[PDB]
Amino acid sequence: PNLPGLYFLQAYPSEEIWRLFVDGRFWSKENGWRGYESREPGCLNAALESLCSIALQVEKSGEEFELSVDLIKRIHKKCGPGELRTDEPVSFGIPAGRASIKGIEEFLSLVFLTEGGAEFGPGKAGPFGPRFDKNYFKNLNPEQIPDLAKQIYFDMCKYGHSNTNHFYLAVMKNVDVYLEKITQSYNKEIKTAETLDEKLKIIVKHIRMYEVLHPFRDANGRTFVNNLLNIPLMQQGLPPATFYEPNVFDLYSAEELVVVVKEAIFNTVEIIEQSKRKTPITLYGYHSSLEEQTKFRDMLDSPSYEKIKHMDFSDLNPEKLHLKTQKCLSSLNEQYPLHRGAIYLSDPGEIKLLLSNRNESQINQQIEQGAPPIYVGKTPAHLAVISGNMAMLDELIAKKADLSLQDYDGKTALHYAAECGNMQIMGKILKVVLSQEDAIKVLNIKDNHGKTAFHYAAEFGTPELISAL
Amino acid sequence: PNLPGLYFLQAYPSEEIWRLFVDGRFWSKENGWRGYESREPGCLNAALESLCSIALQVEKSGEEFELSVDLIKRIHKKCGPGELRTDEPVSFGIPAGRASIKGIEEFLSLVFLTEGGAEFGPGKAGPFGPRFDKNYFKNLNPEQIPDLAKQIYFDMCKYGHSNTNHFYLAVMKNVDVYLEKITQSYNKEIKTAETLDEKLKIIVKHIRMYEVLHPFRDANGRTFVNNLLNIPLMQQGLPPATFYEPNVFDLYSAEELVVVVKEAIFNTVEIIEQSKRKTPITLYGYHSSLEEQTKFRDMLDSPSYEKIKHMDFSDLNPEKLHLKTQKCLSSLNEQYPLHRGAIYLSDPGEIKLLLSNRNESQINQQIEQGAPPIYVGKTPAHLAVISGNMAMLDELIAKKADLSLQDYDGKTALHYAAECGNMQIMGKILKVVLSQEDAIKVLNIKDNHGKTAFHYAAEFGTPELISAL
Ligand SMILES: Nc1ccn([C@@H]2O[C@H](COP(=O)(O)O)[C@@H](O)[C@H]2O)c(=O)n1
Ligand SMILES: Nc1ccn([C@@H]2O[C@H](COP(=O)(O)O)[C@@H](O)[C@H]2O)c(=O)n1
Ligand SMILES: C[N+](C)(C)CCOP(=O)(O)O
Ligand SMILES: C[N+](C)(C)CCOP(=O)(O)O
Repeated sequence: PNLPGLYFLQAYPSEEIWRLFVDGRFWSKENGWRGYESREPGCLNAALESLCSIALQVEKSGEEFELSVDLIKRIHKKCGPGELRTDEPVSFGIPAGRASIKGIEEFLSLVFLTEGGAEFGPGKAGPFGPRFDKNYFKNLNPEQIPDLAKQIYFDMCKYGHSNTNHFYLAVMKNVDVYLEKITQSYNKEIKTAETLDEKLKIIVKHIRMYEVLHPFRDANGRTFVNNLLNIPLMQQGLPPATFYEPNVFDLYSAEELVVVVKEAIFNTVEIIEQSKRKTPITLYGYHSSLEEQTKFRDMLDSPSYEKIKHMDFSDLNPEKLHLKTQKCLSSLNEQYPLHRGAIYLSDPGEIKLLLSNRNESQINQQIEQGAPPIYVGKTPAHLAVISGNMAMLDELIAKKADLSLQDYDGKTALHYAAECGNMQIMGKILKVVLSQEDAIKVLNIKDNHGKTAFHYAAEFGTPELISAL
Repeated sequence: PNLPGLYFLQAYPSEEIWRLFVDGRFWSKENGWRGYESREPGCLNAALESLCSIALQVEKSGEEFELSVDLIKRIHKKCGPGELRTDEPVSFGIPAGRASIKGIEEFLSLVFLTEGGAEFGPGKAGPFGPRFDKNYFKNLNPEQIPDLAKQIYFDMCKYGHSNTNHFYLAVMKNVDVYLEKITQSYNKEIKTAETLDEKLKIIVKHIRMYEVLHPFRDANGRTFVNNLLNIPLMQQGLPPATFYEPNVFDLYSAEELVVVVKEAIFNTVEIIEQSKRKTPITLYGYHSSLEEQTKFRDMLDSPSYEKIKHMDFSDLNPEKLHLKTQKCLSSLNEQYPLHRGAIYLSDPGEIKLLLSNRNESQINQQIEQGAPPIYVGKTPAHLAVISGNMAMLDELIAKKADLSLQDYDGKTALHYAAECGNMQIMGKILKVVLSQEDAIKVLNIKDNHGKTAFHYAAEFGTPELISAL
């Protein structure tokens, strides 16, 4: 098999297939996939048809898989206008939450960004694109890049974790040349890499450079991360990626992106395992209603996906394929164990064992920049609340965790409980909060938007439409 | 047609048919019907098969409908053991919430309760039945009944609205005789009654006496109120009854029971109208999930119900049938308008018109004993919260309603928001509560169980099973 990982695409539950396109950050607030589909009707099926039809295209070819700009252009056309930008300006903002100091350093060092005329710096959105107060690619002394990357990062934080102050204007000179150059470097380097980790590092390093060069007018994310990225992953015999936040392939470093991709691959493994074990899938605090599933099942239309669901992987060992991805993802195990536990662990006994002998600093630990986005500035408590992890929240409350701690968005465990509409988790926190003398001060905590937990609670489930009801 | 009201049984939406058996008080907390079915598996279908098979039995008979003890016994057998109690003791407790001063007066005046040896009074549950501190049927001076009925009622309140202090031990002498006597009185009196209101008064008066004489060892409620009661209602060309609390046919008066039955008939009219208008049915704060409906549709098994759904009422005018029930229920219109509005009204404009020119005493009005059970001791605010009436709660908040007022169970609008798990209504109340100086005092309000709103919120959706999860 040219793409042995296609086995995991087949194992992926049909009724949850949208999860490899819809960012996990949206699930709880937008009825899983519904909000993503309403923004661009037809976009889920087109993205699924694009992935499956091109993966089937590579598999049905004797020759060994080689990345090409024709491959990329076909992927863009399918996600839809098939052609590259020439002179067209493309820009976007980047919040602190989608950045890292090591990531900023690397981005400033991309020679094609300096020669291509790309711009990056602090500023404001203007009538025809960003109005830069500064552009870091103007007179950039390469010696100053480590110190400037620290400054840019602290400046992005000053504005707010989820707020956009920094803008990026892509390259407008020789996009076709850079596209071909990135492709050549990939094909040369991938052949060099011997281990799976080396391969992953090469893949993420190239996907990042493809994203940063924003070659298309639209759909760069879906093209490169939700499609392209999954092909070399499957080539390696790995599952495709289910992301919480895929929009990190600009200001994150290649090293930190390996971790981001591994966590995304782990999500797919949890999705498959839960479905196989007849367990109700609960990842990122989202429980799909039967109405949501039936609406998706009736909406689903992808012939190339149907061919993969009935594909013959009899001449392939699923056990060796399973043991290989388990070994590859084992690097995830000893990093922010309380945080990962609050996301993945549901067994009361495993949770109790994990929280044993842990101190006040470990239970209240807020992860710093560089970790995959969901962790940054968050306590295990914030993470239990967003994941619906009642067993973890109970253990944390028993461990005397501080529930008034605000994350980098100014949000407490109470703001997320209100935002997710969880009455039970909200009740547990409020029972705790009111048993302490500063109860009223804690309830009145305003986040970065000057909003209280009860302001969000008051807006929970409020229609997105102009309706009297 | 012998039972023209059968037309309304046909109009009743199949997927909501359980609503004429499951008390509206359970809906929000027990996933509509699920909790009722789990207490006695098979009990919903048996009750539906009993109603439809006997109604079909009366319709398929030339002779005019006459109540008989054979009819009653057949109904009991079908709800299941078909036979009457002889010597067997049957007892139950009655809380203040299921009583009225006028109702207590009438009950003490039932001559068959004195001669039959029934007991009623304050007390405690004992190993073999109640342990009476007093029995009002011992040396009852009929002159003292109005003053004693007031005392009994105030004593039942002292214990708590939803708490049981008063016990009733049914008749153990000549049940067969009283059953026949109640039946004869009914058949004689119904022929006397000329108007629909007179007929209703006779029906409720007799159903009450049948309930109070508890002739069966089990299922007296279902037999007499969910089955028997619906036959003369349909005979009159009226819809069957959908109740919030049917367990009022012991200590409520015949006059107050006409109102209880009219409100129950109005519920059926709202159910039918909402289904006909493709409106999602929301009565008593319960919105059925598609899983709940499909589980009920697959569980539903009643051949006699199937015959009624395809029955031919072509030789009957549905318009005259509709205009007659509208006239009959119009008595409901000018009683506790803010309360009924909080239950039934969803249109922002109608609600705003209704709350115009209303004072502080009208907006904060708590209904007294005698009204149908859902109203007693409740403000329009408590009622909006239990009904999910967001448009009414907004109007009430704008009208400066007091949200800290506790009902006869010691519960505030906040306790019901927590109990119903409504994040949005909870948020609205908390935004209000925190903007006032005594915020903390309001949140810490304990009901009759010494429980806070957040104690209930912490227990919302907690499993009823021994499960680790
Ligand atoms: N319908 C869509 C399409 C894209 N997106 C957002 O855009 C990201 C990918 O960017 P592209 O538009 O470049 O494909 C997604 O991860 C998601 O955050 C969305 O939110 N709804
Ligand atoms: N399965 C059942 C059957 C009856 N009930 C309760 O009993 C009442 C009727 O009493 P019976 O058992 O006499 O029929 C119902 O209105 C309801 O409150 C219940 O809660 N669950
Ligand atoms: C959000 N993003 C910066 C990762 C991709 C946006 O791509 P595009 O839609 O501008 O082409
Ligand atoms: C609850 N109730 C008093 C109206 C009826 C109980 O009847 P039963 O179940 O004791 O026969």
